Amino acid sequence: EVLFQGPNSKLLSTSAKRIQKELADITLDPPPNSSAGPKGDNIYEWRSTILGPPGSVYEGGVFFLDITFTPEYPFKPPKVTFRTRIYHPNINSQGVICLDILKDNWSPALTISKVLLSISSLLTDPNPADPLVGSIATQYMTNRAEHDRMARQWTKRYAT
Amino acid sequence: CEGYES
Repeated sequence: EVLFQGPNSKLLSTSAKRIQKELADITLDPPPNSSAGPKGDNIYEWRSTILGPPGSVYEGGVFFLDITFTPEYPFKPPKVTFRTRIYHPNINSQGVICLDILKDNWSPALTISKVLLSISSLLTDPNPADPLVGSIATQYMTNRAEHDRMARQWTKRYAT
Repeated sequence: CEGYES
């Protein structure tokens, strides 16, 4: 009935303070082609829209992301996942992303705007050295033209 | 990364 709609931590102070500061900055100064904010009452659960970067095979696509913070933020990275289906060697069928700053390169200096810029950069420059879909990372290296035809077809079919 | 798929 009465539900706190968030995490039972002992210290929500550091996380919530930093999250409201990030919310305000990203509404003032959103990254190019990107948007992000809380879904509802829980400032630890955001939603993001990303347009496929111009010049990329994802161009004209509209991609939605789920962003979940924990009470350890900014010392632990947020969890970020595509909801839109996407054809990309570093993003798996459930939208899990293989990006350095979302695991071992995370730094308290990084903000959620930066995560979105990097995600945009990862869309225009896949990282086949750390693949999350083997056939797609393989096709990206051996048959690039077929990889682009598929990423374009998937953008048109799933991201509109 | 966790979540690898062929």
